[PDB]
Amino acid sequence: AEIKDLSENKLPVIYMHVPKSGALNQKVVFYGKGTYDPDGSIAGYQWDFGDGSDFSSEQNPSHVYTKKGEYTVTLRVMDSSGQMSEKTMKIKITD
Ligand SMILES: [Ca+2]
Repeated sequence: AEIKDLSENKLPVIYMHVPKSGALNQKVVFYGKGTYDPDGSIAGYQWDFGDGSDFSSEQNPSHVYTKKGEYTVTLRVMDSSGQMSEKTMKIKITD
């Protein structure tokens, strides 16, 4: 069998569940569950909560937003070949 080039790698497919709404000062949970690599495995997650907080490396992070507003959440995922996909969602924080 010939060695297959890295350019043939299939990228990770992101499943990202961010609720449309959350409440000020209350824990919300986001889910990356189901994210998969069609020809390998998932090697890492990176969530940006959109509020200046440290990013999370968790699959399914909890977070508290401490001001009302709309936040863009970005999830980047790396597969077992070191290659990446990204998705975004918006959450609106109200009282
Ligand atoms: Ca792959």
